[PDB]
Amino acid sequence: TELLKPRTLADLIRILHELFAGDEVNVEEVQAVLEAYESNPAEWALYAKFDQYRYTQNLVDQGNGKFNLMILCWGEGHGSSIHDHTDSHCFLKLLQGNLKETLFDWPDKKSNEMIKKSERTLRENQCAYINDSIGLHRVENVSHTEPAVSLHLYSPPFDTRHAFDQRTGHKNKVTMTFHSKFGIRTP
Repeated sequence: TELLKPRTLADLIRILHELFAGDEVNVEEVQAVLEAYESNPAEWALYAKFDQYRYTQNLVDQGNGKFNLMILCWGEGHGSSIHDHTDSHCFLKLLQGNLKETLFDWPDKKSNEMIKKSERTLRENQCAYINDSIGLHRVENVSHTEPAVSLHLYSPPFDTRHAFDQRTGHKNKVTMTFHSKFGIRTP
């Protein structure tokens, strides 16, 4: 349980494998180690594959089945749907740029607009945490000039989640589509 500063991305991944070797996770320790990793673009450029039209999800490591570790690349103006996290822990560390995270309450079975609970800006090298008991969220790169790159860890891994219509609260089941896996484009 001795958390050292990850010297590299490879080191971070090794430490994460040790942290998830049990059956339950220490959320605060995982968040601390992710925040302590100093983003170094040389180490993660292989995974930072952008698309012109929307954010991409690039698988880095499958954590021996305990977690999905992925890098998301947000072009200028790119944002996500309002999403849940399928009963998983979700960590979001900024590797480059800034992202706006907006929190929503779970909807009531009445078709109403979903009203924001709070919003915050995530800055380079910060690590944020969310799960379904905190609420739903949308993530957006509101910059006109700067792409954003984030490192996400989800445990347990999930292949599907829900997207929520902000105007009505109605939800749709959606499949996680990976732009690449282990540095290899996967159309």
